[PDB]
Amino acid sequence: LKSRPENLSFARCLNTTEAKFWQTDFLKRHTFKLPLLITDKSQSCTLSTECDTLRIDFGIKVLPVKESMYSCSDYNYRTAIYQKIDEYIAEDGFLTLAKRYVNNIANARFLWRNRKGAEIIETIVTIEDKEYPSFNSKSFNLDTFVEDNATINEIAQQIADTFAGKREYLNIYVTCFVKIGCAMEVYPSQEMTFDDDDKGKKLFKFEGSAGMHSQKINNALRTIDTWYPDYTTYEFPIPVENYGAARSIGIPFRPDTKSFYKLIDRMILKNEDLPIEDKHYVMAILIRGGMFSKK
Amino acid sequence: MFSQILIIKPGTGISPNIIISEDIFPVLHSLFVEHDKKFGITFPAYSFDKKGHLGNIIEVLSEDKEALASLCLEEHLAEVTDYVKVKKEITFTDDYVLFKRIREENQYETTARRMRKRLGRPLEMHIKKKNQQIFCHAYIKVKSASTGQSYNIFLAPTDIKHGSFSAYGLLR
Amino acid sequence: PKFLEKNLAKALDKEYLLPDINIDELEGVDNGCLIDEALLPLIIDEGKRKGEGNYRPRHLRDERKEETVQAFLDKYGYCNIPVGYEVHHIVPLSQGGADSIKNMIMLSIEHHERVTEAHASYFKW
Amino acid sequence: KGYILLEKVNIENANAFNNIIVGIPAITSFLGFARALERKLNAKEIAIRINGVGLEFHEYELKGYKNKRGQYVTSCPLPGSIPGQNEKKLDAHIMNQAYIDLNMSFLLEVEGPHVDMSTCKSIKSTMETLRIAGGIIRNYKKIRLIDTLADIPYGYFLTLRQDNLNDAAGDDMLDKMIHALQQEDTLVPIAVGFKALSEVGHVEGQRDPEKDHCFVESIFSLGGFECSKILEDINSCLWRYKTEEGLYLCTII
RNA sequence: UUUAGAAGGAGAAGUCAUUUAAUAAGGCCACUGUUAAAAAGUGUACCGCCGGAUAGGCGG
Repeated sequence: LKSRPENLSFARCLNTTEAKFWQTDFLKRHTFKLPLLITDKSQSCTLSTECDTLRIDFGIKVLPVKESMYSCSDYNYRTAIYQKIDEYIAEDGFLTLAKRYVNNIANARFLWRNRKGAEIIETIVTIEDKEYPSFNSKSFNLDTFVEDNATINEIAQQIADTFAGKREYLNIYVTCFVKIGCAMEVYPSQEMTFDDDDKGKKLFKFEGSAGMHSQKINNALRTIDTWYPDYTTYEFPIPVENYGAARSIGIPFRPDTKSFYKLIDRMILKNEDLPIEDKHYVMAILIRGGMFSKK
Repeated sequence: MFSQILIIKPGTGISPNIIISEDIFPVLHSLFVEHDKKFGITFPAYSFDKKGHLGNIIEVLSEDKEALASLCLEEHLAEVTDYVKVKKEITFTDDYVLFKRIREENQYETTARRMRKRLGRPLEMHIKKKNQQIFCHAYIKVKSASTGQSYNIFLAPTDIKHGSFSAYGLLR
Repeated sequence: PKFLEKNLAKALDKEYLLPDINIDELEGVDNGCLIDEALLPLIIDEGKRKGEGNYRPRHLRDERKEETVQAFLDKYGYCNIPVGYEVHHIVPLSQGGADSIKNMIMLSIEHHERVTEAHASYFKW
Repeated sequence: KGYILLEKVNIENANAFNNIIVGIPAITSFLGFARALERKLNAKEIAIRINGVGLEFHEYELKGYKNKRGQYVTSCPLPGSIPGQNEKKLDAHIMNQAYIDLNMSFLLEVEGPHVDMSTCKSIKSTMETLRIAGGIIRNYKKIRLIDTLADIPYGYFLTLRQDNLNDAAGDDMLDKMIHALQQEDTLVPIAVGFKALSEVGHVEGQRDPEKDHCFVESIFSLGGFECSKILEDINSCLWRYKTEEGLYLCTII
């Protein structure tokens, strides 16, 4: 082994669908839905002065990490990284990362601005038509990851065993209820504009109702990195990225030696061991996927 | 000058000025109306650059320590503690920057309103550019409780360390 | 060497374009600053009309000189660029514009953005 | 020591004709210009001395046109009254001449105590009074100090090529020039200096009655062009004066 | 201090007349485009009052 190969890439191990919004009364919410439409002129979205609760439905598919390696020109490099994944599964079965991701489901981080100031936020997780007891997501703060909730543990266990290749796949469907005043504004994600003269803000429709991009929801789920070198200075988790960038704070949290590129080079090419927290970060980026070729 | 520090938490996925305009600033305004406008506001991380930014930190200011302590900010901001952090200490300080509401706001539409009460192009143009000078500063969206009108309070820093505050904690 | 012979192509590459409008006569410009929004299509069209086909590569372009900006500000009595404004070249320097007082205009940041976006769209920057 | 660049000077009607050559002026013309600039600066007590010159061509136009057969035809100014026995007549004799317009940048190698921007400004205030090879300096972009070969703007330096001339087919020196030029199309002949035709002395009619005098023949050689992006040592283009027992020579060392 | 120093190139003008470019033709065979992205930026203001006021200030 001498360098990253000329092509190297990983498919998303944690696939996420787009989200479709729905509208409900909160009492009898378990039996009723209306499609939430978008209003033109700058577009905006609100509940229809009658219902007091939006609903969000979206799906997750988990794939085994060992099989997600999409292309790799060096057979020796493929063999080495497969072996290192087996080694990591021997250290722990991805369970810590799975618990962090399931926390980022339970804490309703995926709501983004829609989380702000809602009266109640209930979240339901469905797996193979088993429906799990609803998370009172208000009880989870955004700064700490809960290790001991039995529902989180069971979901995280099934996700972790899926990452380890003890399952072929795991289809997870998520449902969320957010209770807000009768015509409180709702914030679906915006579309890009390609410098058309109609620069006015446009909102993402999905099947003609409002929706959120899959990017936003996945990036919310990826907010699990607390291992970056001076976390003690800032204490907030960042979205996992190759340089640990963030869109709110311009300073990248992982330039140079703690970057993904350097840590992979050290782990694979030099065959160095490294701390468990940085191993978690490396496998978290393998879960994310990317291109990791030679520069 | 006594002071207490409010920090908007980074990494929440919400622009800090949204938390200011919707949660912190109306609560502070309510307290200042309730407690006779004794208090100021300052923005330690303020920077002007090309467009004014408040930064993620607010400090409430007071001439009296017990007056500021009586506001009990930790108890009123409780339900927003997922993204608003309150420092437990009150600090005396000789270093602070007061801010003022900018002495012109929207002369364009205000003059249109006044002609509806009572534009010539050179007037309209100059007022347009006076507006565009104002619009580069920092600003907070406010909806008036007493009238329901929604408007942007434009803010500017000043070196004047003492004087009477407004209902929004700005130097009058 | 024959490639170093003077020719009209080389000579025109060292002569520079100016706009035809006068910022001292446009109603809606005062003290060198665009005061009326309504003239923006004229400034955009002047940039377009002059710029077409007159691309200059970077080593042949005019340098933007702080002396030119200062002399522009001096003509209208500013010490500095006023708060919230930027000095713009009516004909872009990449498209033949001279770095001269006669080519400058001062715009508000949002109007500057709009004109810049229009010219970038037209010249395919 | 230091290096001053005179950047993109425009010269009108440089004297283009030498006894054997039409085109690029004699090298001695440029170095004598540099010496005149030294004398002008020294007379102001700036005390600079200029030990060598680097000549970089950017544009040229020989005063003339191309025949359909591609050859140039040289222009003349209509001559005015020439002194001597026939000076009164309205029509005056036409002698051999040619004129070239140049766009050129001069590298100077300089000694001085205060080599800085003030002496650049002094060169700026001085250079307006001088000529280059009898040509008039119309314009120039800038005068500045430089430190590295990355500072020179893109152009082509002229350098000596004695090697190619000596290595040419050995029949005769004029045949060596002819064969070299016929083998190496990018090289050009140039006038380099002067050979004493008589021993140093004083004679009647001198420009100055008190500085020692020689009759001379022009010396010619072969030179060639090097891109400034391709130069490696700055010294490879610095023309300097040399004297050898009756040879008066520009050369590169 | 430079093959130094100096230069008015000028006036005027019929290019015209005429014309068959045609005849003929296999472009074909094979193929993995591919992994990964917060659209942000509070987009934005409002309605009155004092002031002859275009000037210049105000509350919400």
